Amino acid sequence: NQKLIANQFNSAIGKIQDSLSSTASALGKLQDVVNQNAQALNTLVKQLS
Amino acid sequence: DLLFNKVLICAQKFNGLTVLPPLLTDE
Amino acid sequence: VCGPKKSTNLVKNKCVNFNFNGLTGTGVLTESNKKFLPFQQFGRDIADTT
Ligand SMILES: *[C@@H]1O[C@H](CO)[C@@H](O[C@@H]2O[C@H](CO)[C@@H](O)[C@H](O)[C@H]2NC(C)=O)[C@H](O)[C@H]1NC(C)=O
Repeated sequence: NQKLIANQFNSAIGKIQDSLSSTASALGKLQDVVNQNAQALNTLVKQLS
Repeated sequence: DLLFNKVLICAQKFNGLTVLPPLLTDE
Repeated sequence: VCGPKKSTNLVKNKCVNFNFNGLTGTGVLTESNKKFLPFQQFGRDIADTT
C-alpha cells in the first residue's frame, strides 16, 4: 500500500495546512501564555497609579 | 509561517520593565 | 495661580529636568504629532502616566 499511504499522508498534511490557515483558536495554548504575561505586566504597571 | 503569523511595550518599559531577548533567535 | 518662578527657554531633543506649569519630571521633550483638543492640557499613555 505504499502509494496509498503516501497519498493519505500527503493529504493529512494538507489538512493541517488548511486547518491552521482557517482556525484562529488553534494555537490558543500559546496565545494564552502570552495573554497571561501581558495581563501580569499591565496589572503591575497600573498599580503605579 | 502559519504558526508564526497567528501568534504598549514603551508604556510598560518606561517604568523599569525591560524585556530580554531569547538566547536562541527564531532563526 | 502660580508662584513667582522665572521661565527658561524651551529645550528639545535633550535630556532635561522639566517643570510645566507645576508638572515635573525628567525626560526628553520632542515635537508631538498628537492632536490635542483645544481644552486638553496634557496627555497620558496606556499606563495612564503623562
Ligand atoms: C482503503 O481506504 C482508502 C481511503 O482512505 C481507499 O482509497 C480510496 O478509494 C476510492 C475508491 O473507492 C477513491 O475514489 C479514493 O480517491 C481513494 N482515496 C485515496 C486516498 O487513495 C482504498 O481503496 C481502501 N482500500 C481497501 C482495500 O479497501
